[PDB]
Formats: sequence, C-alpha cells, structure tokens
Amino acid sequence: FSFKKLLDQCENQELEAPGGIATPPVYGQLLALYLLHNDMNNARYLWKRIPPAIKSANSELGGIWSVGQRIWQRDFPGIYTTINAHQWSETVQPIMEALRDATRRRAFALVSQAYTSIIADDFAAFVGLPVEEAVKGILEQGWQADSTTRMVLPRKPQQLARLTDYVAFLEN
Amino acid sequence: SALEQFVNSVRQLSAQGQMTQLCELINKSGELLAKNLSHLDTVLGALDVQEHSLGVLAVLFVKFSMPSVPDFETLFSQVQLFISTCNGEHIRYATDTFAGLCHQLTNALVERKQPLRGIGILKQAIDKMQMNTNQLTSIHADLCQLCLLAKCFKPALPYLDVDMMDICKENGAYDAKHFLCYYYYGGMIYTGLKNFERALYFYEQAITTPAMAVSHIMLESYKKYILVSLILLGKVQQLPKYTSQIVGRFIKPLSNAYHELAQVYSTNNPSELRNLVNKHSETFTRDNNMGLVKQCLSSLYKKNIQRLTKTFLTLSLQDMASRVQLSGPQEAEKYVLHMIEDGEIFASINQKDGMVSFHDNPEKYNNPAMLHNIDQEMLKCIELDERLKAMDQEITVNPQFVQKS
Repeated sequence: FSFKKLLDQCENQELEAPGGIATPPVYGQLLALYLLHNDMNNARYLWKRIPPAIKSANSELGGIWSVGQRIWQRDFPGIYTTINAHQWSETVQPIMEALRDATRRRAFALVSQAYTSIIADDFAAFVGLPVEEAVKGILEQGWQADSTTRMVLPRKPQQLARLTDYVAFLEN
Repeated sequence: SALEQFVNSVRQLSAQGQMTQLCELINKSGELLAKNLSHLDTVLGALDVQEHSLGVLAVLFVKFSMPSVPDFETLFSQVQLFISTCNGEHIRYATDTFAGLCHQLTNALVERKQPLRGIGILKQAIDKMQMNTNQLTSIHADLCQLCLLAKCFKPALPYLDVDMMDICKENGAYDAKHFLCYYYYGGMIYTGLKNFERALYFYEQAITTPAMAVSHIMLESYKKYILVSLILLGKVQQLPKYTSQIVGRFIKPLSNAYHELAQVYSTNNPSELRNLVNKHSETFTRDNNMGLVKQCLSSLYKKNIQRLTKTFLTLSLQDMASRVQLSGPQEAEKYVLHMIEDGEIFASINQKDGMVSFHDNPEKYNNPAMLHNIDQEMLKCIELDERLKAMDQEITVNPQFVQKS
C-alpha cells in the first residue's frame, strides 16, 4: 500500500530532476525502498548509479549498502545483525521495520517449505531470536515436533462470454 | 532581408497554414540549404527564437551544426518548451527531422558527460512523435543507449516489453545500424534484469538481420547470444536458417573462444570449464564479458543438480557433493536450499540423516489457475490472429501482382 505509493513518489522525483543532482536522503530512501522489495538487481544498479560525492556525503547510504551487501549473500543472521547494528535518519526509520517484518516472513516461509526436519539452532539462527522464544511461539502456532533431540519439524498442512468469444472466433 | 523574410513567411506557414509551402521550405533547407552555418542566427535568430518557437525546430538543427555550442541550457529551455506547450496533435509536422534532431543533440554531449539528463526527454518524445505503439523508430536506439550508459534500466522497461512491429521509413534516414543497435543495447538491458528469455530473443532478432557486411554490433550480439543460450539452457539454441549467410562465413570464425566454451559446457565437466575460462581470460576481458561466463560456470552446477534429480529420489548430501563436485556437504545443502528458494527445483532437506528428497508433483491440472493460464494464452493467440488477418487484408490492396493468375 504505502510502499507502492512511496515507490511511485521516488520514481517521479528521480525521473524529472530540475537540479539534476538529488539530495542524499532521496537516494538513501530509494536504496532502502529497493532493498525492501527484495529486488536486488535494481538496488545494485541504483547503488552503482550514485556519484561518489553523494556516497561520501552521508554514512546512512553506506549503512544501507552494507545491508544490501549482506542480504545479497543470503546470510540471514548477518541481515538481522546489520538491520539493527547502526542508526539511520528519520525518513528511513518507518521502512526498516517493514523490511525486517518482510524478511522474517520470508525466512518463516523458506523454513516451512524447504525443510522437513530442522535443528532448533538453525531455526533460531534463521529467525534471529533466542531458541526458547521461537520454540514457545511455534508451540502455540503448532508447526513443531519436540525437544531433546533438538529437532523441530516444520510442516506445511463470465465463462459463457469467454466460451462464446472463442467459438465465434473459431467459426470465422 | 532574411529576418523579415522569416517573420512574414513563418506567419504564412503557421497562421495561414498552407502545408505546401511549409513542406517546400522544410525540404529546401533539408541537408543542403542548412549548411554554411546558421543563417546569421547568432544575432538575427536571437529575435526569431522568441517569435513562435514552432517553425524554429528545423533551425535548431543548424544551431547544433556548430560543435560545442557555448550554451547548453538553451536546448533545455526549448525542449521544455516543446514538452510544456505540447498541443499533442500538430507534432506530426515534425516527423522526419525530429529523430535526426534528437540523435544529433544526444550524440554530441549527452553521451559524454551527463547520460542521465535525457532519459525522460526521449521517453516523452517517442509517444508524441511516432504514430502507433507498434512502430520501431531510430530514437528507440538512442534512448536504449542512454539508458544503458546511465545504468538506468526501469524507465526503458515499458518500451521493451511491447513487441515492436513495423518500422517507420523516416524518409530514408533510418539506417540499418540504428536497427542493429536497438536489438543489441536493449538486449543488454534484459541481461541486467535477469530476463534471459527476452535477451535471447532480442539477440536472435539482431543476428537474423539481412546484411552482407561485417559489423561489430552483429559480432557482439552473436557472442552474447551464445553466452545467454549457455546460461538459460544447457546448449546453444540453433539459429533460424533464414538468417544471412555472412554469419556462418565471417562471424563464426572470429568468435571462436565462445564456441569452444560452449563445447566444454556441453561436455558436462565443471572442473574443466574453470580451467578453460582461466586460459582465455584475456579474450573475455577484452570483449567486456567478465560477469556472463562466470554466471555460466555457476549455472553448470545447477544443471548438474537438476540432472541428478532426473535420476535419484533420495540422495545423501555427501553423495550429491561428490557427484556434482561441490566439495562439501554443507555447500551442497546451501546450493540446494538456494535453488529451492528460487523455484528451479522441487526438493526437501531432512537434516536428521543429511538427506535430500525430491517431490516432483507440483501441478495436477485440476484448479482454476490453469484455466486462467489457458485463457490468457487463448487471448494472446486470438489477438495475434486478428492482427495477422488485418495485415493480410491490408496487403491485398496493392495491385503489384495477381493480373492473370
């Protein structure tokens, strides 16, 4: 919803630039928005597009690019660490929480689909949370098996108009 | 006398609007009377630019005949004039000379220092200058070049997704090169967005252009076609037999390293591919291909893993690492997890025994989703048939043949 509107706004800002060189906060917001939609190619090309002076102007761009570099390697614990290691400006704050929620949902879906039996430590690393918290949560949800062996088992439990158009076209 | 000549004459052509004389002067200027620099437009044209700014577009041409124009913001002002005071339907007056004007303006300074400045200008110009959304024009190549050189890939997407049919004549100013560039540079765009199918299609279209003369664009398109076919599929796709015979006589012998790379890829030995890449590294670096052959080397492992799934049903991680030569069970598990996430493979991992199972039952063809897919295919086919019938019925008007037969 709001993410698409922000994407349209920033695309409009970039498309027509009377000054030509946009503000570093604008480019940082664009990089963060590209990172949120897990579209790595566009984010990388936008990062390359940036003139070096605006890169060196602020360290927020460097932090966002570090986040992007970590997420490009598919290192989920690194993503979780780097999403909270540093601080950033106000305009990007309401998007990093959404990014963390999206990456948590993605990790949960990947664990559910790509694994039948997973070590609890691996699950905790994937979600970036203490083992006991995750265990309790997934006990309440119900997609988990048992303790001791340390093996949580993630399971996943106008036709008339179209037809008349087809036959009308076919009859010639 | 030239100044008041322009004044009253331009009054006639625009206000009185006789198409005969406006085209008369336009063609009289052309490329012959437009020489000898501007028509004293340094001082006389200073008054004339503010006159009407609609008959002066051809004039801008001569005002870009002089290289390294001292002021560049004047072109910005006049392009914002044509975009802002755009009536929408009288743009058909500037149909032939407009493409040349944009090519001249972008080919001089825009491609050198600021390749991002004219990204939106050409996009605005295309819709209001060319007739129908299915019409390939020369300014497409210029805009694709601008997008490629500025590392901007998103704005040019709607201009490449639509299949482009019919080419505007441009009064003979549309050289073949402008065609070959459009299907080449745009191809690079589709290799930057990880859309290998459309990139391969664009490269195939660029290769099959009938032309009995060697061009570097054709060579590069052939090389990138080979690389993309090796990445997407396990073999080089066979080019259609209607292509020009020059490709099989001069293009192939010069592009020899890519053919042996394809042979090594097809022999299915991931160890030898790295050695072959190392041996011919200088050729790939010279042709600016460091970033495509490495993708092929990486995708060889995925191809081997998929071929493993074609035979096995439940395999140990160590066994998979030994067969695919991934040198490690953890690395094999990571590769399988990445491929499962990407959707290229259907598998599950059981970490109790370090095993990987294959459940290849994705679709059963019993859901409305496949009905929707068949509906979309039907709609596309019907639209294609209607377009073909319309073109065929348009063709039959010409009296060229069918006299006694």
